[PDB]
Amino acid sequence: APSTGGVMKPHRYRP
Amino acid sequence: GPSCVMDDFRDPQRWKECAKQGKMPCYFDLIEENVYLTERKMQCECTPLSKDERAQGEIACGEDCLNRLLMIECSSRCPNGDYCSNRRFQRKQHADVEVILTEKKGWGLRAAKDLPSNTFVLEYCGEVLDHKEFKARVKEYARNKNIHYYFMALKNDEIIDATQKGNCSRFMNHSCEPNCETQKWTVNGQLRVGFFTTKLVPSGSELMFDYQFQRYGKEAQKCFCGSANCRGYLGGENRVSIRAAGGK
Ligand SMILES: C[S@@+](CC[C@H](N)C(=O)[O-])C[C@H]1O[C@@H](n2cnc3c(N)ncnc32)[C@H](O)[C@@H]1O
Ligand SMILES: [Zn+2]
Ligand SMILES: [Zn+2]
Ligand SMILES: [Zn+2]
Repeated sequence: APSTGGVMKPHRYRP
Repeated sequence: GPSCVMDDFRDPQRWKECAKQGKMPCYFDLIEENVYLTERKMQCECTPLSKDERAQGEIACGEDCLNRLLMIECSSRCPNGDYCSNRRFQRKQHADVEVILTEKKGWGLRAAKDLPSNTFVLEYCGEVLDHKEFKARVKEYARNKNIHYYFMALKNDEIIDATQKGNCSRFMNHSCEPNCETQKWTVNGQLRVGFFTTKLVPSGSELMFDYQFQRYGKEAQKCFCGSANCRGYLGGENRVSIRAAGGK
């Protein structure tokens, strides 16, 4: 039950 | 706030003394290229520049290089040899940046000179994990009560983890109005992630990317970017599963 954590996802800047 | 230059991390004992005094970030294993946790680790068509063209300031393998247009770096066998300006990752042709302590995000990266738009900052290096490795680290980092997360999706189930081993790219914070972006480049048939400026970043400005964070944790981290369009949290409104965040 991780209270914190995640994965950064690569993407090109568009807006 | 304290600041340190990239060359301060090349001295383990000075760095460890600075880190006891809060003058540098906590120690991490400094690496120059990705290391694969388990053993699982093309000429362009540019006409060679003459010696006189090089003296005139002409660029070798510039905007019209077929390798550069496909986000592929040239090798030592490039028709432009030593002149090749398309080997930034291999040659470590980093932007001039400093590691700075921010008010509430931990350490961060700042421009030490004005950085033009589309400038290579640094490669996001780390330990490349498979999904089994990613899950074992998810459990450990949750067990240790780590604040900072350093997992970057690379391809399919593969993740670059800069928690224990990496370089100064692991200091780049998130912004909802970013001035950097990731780009996936191929070097020797291997995929690598680098940070590139998205605009003219004036000297002294913090460098940040839009993490587009896939949060698996129960509690969302508040975002302190301060932008007008701030999403409020790293990871937005919805929580994703450990399997989905990990690229499956
Ligand atoms: C890849 S690390 C960046 C370097 C980190 N600040 C450090 O001190 O090592 C990402 C972590 O920095 C913090 N962080 C980055 N950007 C943030 C932001 N806009 N608001 C709040 N925390 C942020 C969070 O703890 C996040 O998990
Ligand atoms: Zn070329
Ligand atoms: Zn080249
Ligand atoms: Zn924000």
